[PDB]
Amino acid sequence: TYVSLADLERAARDVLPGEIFDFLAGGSGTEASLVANRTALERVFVIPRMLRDLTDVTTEIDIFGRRAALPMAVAPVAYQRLFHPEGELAVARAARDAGVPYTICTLSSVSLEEIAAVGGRPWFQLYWLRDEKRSLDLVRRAEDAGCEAIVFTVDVPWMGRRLRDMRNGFALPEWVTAANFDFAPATWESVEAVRAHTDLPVVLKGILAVEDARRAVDAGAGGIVVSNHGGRQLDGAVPGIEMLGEIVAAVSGGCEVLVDGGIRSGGDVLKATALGASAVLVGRPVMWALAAAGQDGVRQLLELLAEEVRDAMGLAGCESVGAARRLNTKLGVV
Amino acid sequence: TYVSLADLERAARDVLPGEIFDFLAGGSGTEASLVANRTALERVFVIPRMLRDLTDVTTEIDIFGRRAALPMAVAPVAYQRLFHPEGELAVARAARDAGVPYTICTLSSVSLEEIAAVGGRPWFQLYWLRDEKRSLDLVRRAEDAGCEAIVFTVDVPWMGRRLRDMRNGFALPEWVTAANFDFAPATWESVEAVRAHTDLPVVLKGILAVEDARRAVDAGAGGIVVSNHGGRQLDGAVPGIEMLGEIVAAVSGGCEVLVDGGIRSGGDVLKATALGASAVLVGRPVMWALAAAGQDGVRQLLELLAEEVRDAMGLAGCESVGAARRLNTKLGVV
Amino acid sequence: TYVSLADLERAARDVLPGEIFDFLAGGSGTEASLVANRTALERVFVIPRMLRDLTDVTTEIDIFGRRAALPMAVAPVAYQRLFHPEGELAVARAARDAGVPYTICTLSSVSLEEIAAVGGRPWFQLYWLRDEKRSLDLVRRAEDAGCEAIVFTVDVPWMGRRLRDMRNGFALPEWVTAANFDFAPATWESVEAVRAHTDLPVVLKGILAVEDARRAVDAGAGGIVVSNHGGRQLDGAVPGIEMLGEIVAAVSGGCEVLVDGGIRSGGDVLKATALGASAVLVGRPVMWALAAAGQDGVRQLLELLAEEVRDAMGLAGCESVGAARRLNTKLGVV
Amino acid sequence: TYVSLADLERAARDVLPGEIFDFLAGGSGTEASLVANRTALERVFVIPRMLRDLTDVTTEIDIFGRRAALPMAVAPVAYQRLFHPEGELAVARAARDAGVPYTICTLSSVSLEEIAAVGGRPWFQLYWLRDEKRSLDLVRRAEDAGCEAIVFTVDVPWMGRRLRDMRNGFALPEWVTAANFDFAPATWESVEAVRAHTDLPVVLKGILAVEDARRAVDAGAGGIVVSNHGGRQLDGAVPGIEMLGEIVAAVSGGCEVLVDGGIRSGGDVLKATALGASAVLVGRPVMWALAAAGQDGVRQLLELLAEEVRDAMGLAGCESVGAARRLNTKLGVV
Ligand SMILES: Cc1cc2nc3c(=O)[nH]c(=O)nc-3n(C[C@H](O)[C@H](O)[C@H](O)COP(=O)(O)O)c2cc1C
Ligand SMILES: Cc1cc2nc3c(=O)[nH]c(=O)nc-3n(C[C@H](O)[C@H](O)[C@H](O)COP(=O)(O)O)c2cc1C
Ligand SMILES: Cc1cc2nc3c(=O)[nH]c(=O)nc-3n(C[C@H](O)[C@H](O)[C@H](O)COP(=O)(O)O)c2cc1C
Ligand SMILES: Cc1cc2nc3c(=O)[nH]c(=O)nc-3n(C[C@H](O)[C@H](O)[C@H](O)COP(=O)(O)O)c2cc1C
Ligand SMILES: O=C(O)[C@@H](O)c1ccccc1
Ligand SMILES: O=C(O)[C@@H](O)c1ccccc1
Ligand SMILES: O=C(O)[C@@H](O)c1ccccc1
Ligand SMILES: O=C(O)[C@@H](O)c1ccccc1
Ligand SMILES: O=C(O)[C@@H](O)c1ccccc1
Ligand SMILES: O=C(O)[C@@H](O)c1ccccc1
Ligand SMILES: O=C(O)[C@@H](O)c1ccccc1
Ligand SMILES: O=C(O)[C@@H](O)c1ccccc1
Repeated sequence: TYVSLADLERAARDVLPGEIFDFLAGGSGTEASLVANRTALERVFVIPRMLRDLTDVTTEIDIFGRRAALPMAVAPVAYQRLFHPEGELAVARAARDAGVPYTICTLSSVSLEEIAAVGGRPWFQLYWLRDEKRSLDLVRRAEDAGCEAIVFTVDVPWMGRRLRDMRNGFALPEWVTAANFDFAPATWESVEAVRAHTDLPVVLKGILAVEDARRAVDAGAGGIVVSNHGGRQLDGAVPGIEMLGEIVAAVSGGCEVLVDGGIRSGGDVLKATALGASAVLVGRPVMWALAAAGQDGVRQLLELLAEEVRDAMGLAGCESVGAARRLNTKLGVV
Repeated sequence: TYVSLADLERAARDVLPGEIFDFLAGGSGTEASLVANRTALERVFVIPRMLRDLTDVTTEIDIFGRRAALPMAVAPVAYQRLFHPEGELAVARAARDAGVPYTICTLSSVSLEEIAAVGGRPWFQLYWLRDEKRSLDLVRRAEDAGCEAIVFTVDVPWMGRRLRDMRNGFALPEWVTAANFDFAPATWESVEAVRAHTDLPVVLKGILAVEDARRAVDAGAGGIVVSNHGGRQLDGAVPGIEMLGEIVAAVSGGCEVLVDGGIRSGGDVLKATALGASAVLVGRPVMWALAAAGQDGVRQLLELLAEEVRDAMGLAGCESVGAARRLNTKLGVV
Repeated sequence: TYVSLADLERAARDVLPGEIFDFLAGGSGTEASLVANRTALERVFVIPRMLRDLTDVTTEIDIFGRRAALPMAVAPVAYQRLFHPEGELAVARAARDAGVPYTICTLSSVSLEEIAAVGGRPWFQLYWLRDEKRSLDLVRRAEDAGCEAIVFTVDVPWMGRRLRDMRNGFALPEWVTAANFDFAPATWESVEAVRAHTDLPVVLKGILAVEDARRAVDAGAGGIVVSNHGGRQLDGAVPGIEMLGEIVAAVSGGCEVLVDGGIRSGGDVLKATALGASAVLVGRPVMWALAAAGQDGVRQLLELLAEEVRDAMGLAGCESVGAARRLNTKLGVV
Repeated sequence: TYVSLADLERAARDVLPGEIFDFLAGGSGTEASLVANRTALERVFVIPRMLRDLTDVTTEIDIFGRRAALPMAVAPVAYQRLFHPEGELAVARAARDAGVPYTICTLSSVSLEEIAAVGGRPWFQLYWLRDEKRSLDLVRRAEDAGCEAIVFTVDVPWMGRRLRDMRNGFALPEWVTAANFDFAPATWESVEAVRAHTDLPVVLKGILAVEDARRAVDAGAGGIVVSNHGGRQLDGAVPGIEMLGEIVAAVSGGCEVLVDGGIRSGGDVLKATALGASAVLVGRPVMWALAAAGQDGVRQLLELLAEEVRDAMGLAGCESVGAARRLNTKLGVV
């Protein structure tokens, strides 16, 4: 019995070792961006529509050539065995069963081929490596294994300053490894090398500047994720949700525009959609569910989110995600 | 001795069982909209006028063909026997004696005919039923019983997610029933079916989008209530008070424009009026009064509100509600 | 040793009976306007000027034909014997010695003639009485006694709802009386009756609407006080400080424009001046000083305020009050 | 092991006597400006750029004819022997070793010649003295000793009202003296006297009004520091960070534009740069480090700041400080 995503955070805090909970929860620096991701969503209010036909409400979208059950995917989160022994396999199985895309990480603690074998038409998140040819090898592995999109993370020339991790002296346990292995700053040249190497849609994750969104389209990206990396990279980076509307207007249908950071309910999904998002990513809550109850926990989380999305959409007069994108919003004060 | 509406909430909390107080107080989801209803009112400041003739201050209005003693009606609140054994009869009697319209609910715990027999020229709130012909039967019953307006609630295709009720496992006590009985999403077609079935003014309750207000006028509505259902429906819905001015301008006298959500004083009534409302509805405070002291409690609440409205109007230089509608406002910070 | 006005509030709270402290401190309703008076000042920041000649900084102004030592007068506060046995005489003596105008109240607890005999070129605050001819008698008494301005309070058609006083059951002690005696709502006609009866400047206290300020000038007022009566009248009335700039622009030198509400330091005086005020009134702090230490307390308060005003002006590059009125401001967040 | 500047404040509070910590931490009046310096920075969010070449990130700038390792100098802070026995020598040595300019104060507790002999191409802060000829003597001493800029503080016609110091009865210990000695308000004439006396760039510290910035350029200043003196002068003065963008636009490259007040991280440096600053000054944190651990403490602070600046710049896609100045920002809510 979980009735909100916050029930799951409480459950995860109970079971996880403190330093692992901190690795999960924390952000960089003073955690200004981490907090602002929540602030920004809480300031948005939706102007719902009434009296529309709701006889066949559907939360489905088409994205990167696949139907998804919700306008949502599981965000790339490294090292999922930190949270539960089944790690990425548990999460991927639940995502598959829920009809939600799952993003396999470069720093997965189970190999990408094993996770892809779970099924459910998975995405692959890329960190740019030592070498162009090595980078392109992970991309080719992902494609050969049936991944359907390459989510190239562009906001990590290096890892942010995670003061909780520094203070805890946090290190990976011996029993958690980067299973895809036996990194350098990405540039626009790296993006082109990836685009030239694969037929899969390339999705640039970590875009916040409007001109970078425009350039992403010009560069041949199939999508972007408007994101400050959950407040874990530049401390003081604007929340993605605050740039989303401007970015959606600037790209003017040229690529899919996803957003992440602080999505904690179906109502938040509705807000993101109303601001123009094609879909959202959800990170920490999926890990809370994994920590609390493994695969079944993630299943329950996704069922709860699905119900909340359906509920919010219908209450707002939206029989489809497209209708939700046409909702207006108004900023309030919290 | 109650000197503010907050005195009544304190009294009601003392006497009501926790789960019933929660059914009354709560909202949907995170209660963002519930809180925002209060935030929005607290941000509004009035610019009073001075030195005007106040030799005959009157708080009366004409609405739907009846004089009312205040620019206020009792909001539809389901299942009033939850709060006091006399339930709707106690509230309706006090409203009648105060010259305030009372809204009889589809989900009243005393039959609509019994409540109408109390007198006081009552309104009837409609939820759209299984069937057009059944829906229209409640409407015809209401009209035959002397109800003077049909308040069609348009923001409940289904009930919101009330997490307090879920956590409490709340259910109606055996001794409380829907006394009008021995529901489907409404659409604009439903509104037309109702309008075609009755000579009474049809008032659409739960409008927040400006274009829905315009469409309400085009559809032949006699009024609208600009409302987020007390924060009980879409969590994240904008407060009605924040949409009110824009809606008043858009309908440009084409129907009565009421507002509700968070009205807790005569000063709040003045604010609503200054933002352009024809009248307000008041929900929870009426139930606090009912719980605290039955009919006499509701009488005392309405007397207090009447005094506060008169006081606020005169201090603001308004001898009539029309003058109060011409007051200007200015947003502050709280 | 008082180094801020807040030192005096602490001292007054220690010595005064609770219900008298509440009569002094309180506002109407929820005290929204009382709090907002402070909020509004705290949001204002000054843009100081540097490198200007400060060899003869003067805080003096000319107002209503008299030099004053500061851009400040003691606000009308009824019944000063509530706070100290010497009441109005103690305050008036200290104001005289400091070169600050003192406003004698219609509801003074010492007769206006006695207070005027203290000297210091006093003002007289008028509440409109039962009768035009009686009202005009107080005005004539004030003028005969040497009062130099009539401060006609225009925001009290009746007293606001003071919930602290209601809850305390507050009443005047037997030993405090309205010493000018052995009231009706004012209108613009009342203002004209007063203007026709006296050669003294008539100052309308309690103006908040821009058009009322304009009408005050048209009506022959020599000044206005932009004021919400210290949050004691309409609860939800905008702070005077928020209307001041707009009012100053609208009257365009046609009368003196004073402001009051929440002035608690020389820096606040500077802010008021920079927003365009001719001068401020100070109410509660003067009573704190009276309660704490009688005449000497008020002297110390006025010395402290004088020092703070001089300090703030010079730090802001202003050798005169006129220069301070030409300072720019910028709203911040607190 | 310090991982943030806040670690150093905690360490300094532990070791310093309360009244000395208060002399350091405090501001004038109600400390409104002190707090606002932090508020203003916390409201700014950066819009980072992605995918840019970061193969040679450099935090260096050229200013007043010298390379500096960071866009930062140590602010003038009087009487550094209050914080550690080595006082200014410890701080100057660490600044030299870090490649950061150090501002020698008129009220240094070690003579300016001794501090200059440490090396590191130092600046000299001037307070205007009794006499033009005396003022010019300090300037000539500074120049003869190898100081490279004259930082003329223009916001201290006299010292602000420091209520912590008043309440503590704070006075310099016998063992701390103004070592440059065995003051009057500055004006634009004083600035010209200094400019005519030295070939060194004259930098006016404490400018907040846009027209004063313009006049500084017209007066021949080589730079300005946009500053409210750390909230220690006019209480209610706008934060420098809030005026910075407007000032940068108005001077349009005519002089260097520095800012100070509340810089507490490399991210704050990035924000200042993105708002257009040439460089920042840092005051209190340098003293925290000095108090906590002397020269080595200051070294550690500067190393930490250097790392944070590099980190923030790279995460924001900036290979140089010039690129950081071209970043856009967006205000949020905290
Ligand atoms: C513990 C953790 C690890 C993460 N690892 C990665 C990663 O390897 N690659 C990546 O692109 N993003 C990574 N992210 C960022 C997420 O993809 C996502 O941007 C962020 O979690 C969204 O915010 P939310 O957690 O508030 O939902 C990680 C986030 C967390 C919390
Ligand atoms: C316990 C409760 C039951 C309600 N039942 C109904 C209902 O049956 N029909 C309806 O249109 N609104 C219903 N409402 C909403 C109210 O009519 C009204 O919109 C809301 O109470 C106004 O906000 P307030 O309670 O802040 O005054 C209910 C509200 C509450 C608190
Ligand atoms: C205890 C008390 C009594 C007052 N009596 C009067 C009055 O008789 N006439 C009047 O015009 N204003 C009266 N005022 C209002 C003050 O003149 C003034 O508007 C208010 O005190 C200014 O705000 P401040 O107290 O924040 O300085 C009174 C205020 C207080 C606190
Ligand atoms: C204890 C202390 C002493 C100071 N002494 C001087 C001074 O002698 N001259 C001067 O121009 N500024 C002086 N300042 C102001 C600083 O140069 C600088 O403007 C301020 O410290 C910047 O804010 P920060 O402390 O928040 O970094 C002093 C500041 C402090 C805290
Ligand atoms: O945010 C995170 O922790 C991941 O994105 C991450 C980034 C770099 C190295 C390891 C893990
Ligand atoms: O300023 C705006 O309106 C947007 O940038 C915005 C701000 C906060 C939340 C969502 C969107
Ligand atoms: O808000 C409420 O509780 C009522 O509007 C309500 C709505 C639907 C079913 C029962 C009661
Ligand atoms: O933005 C506005 O001014 C209005 O939408 C509004 C906002 C808050 C309260 C009342 C009205
Ligand atoms: O604010 C106050 O208390 C006075 O203005 C006042 C007004 C009316 C009657 C008595 C006293
Ligand atoms: O909105 C504005 O700028 C003014 O009304 C104002 C608001 C708050 C304080 C002073 C002045
Ligand atoms: O802010 C401070 O304390 C210094 O700027 C200062 C100013 C004037 C005298 C002594 C010290
Ligand atoms: O109003 C603005 O945008 C600027 O004055 C400003 C305000 C707050 C922080 C930095 C900059």
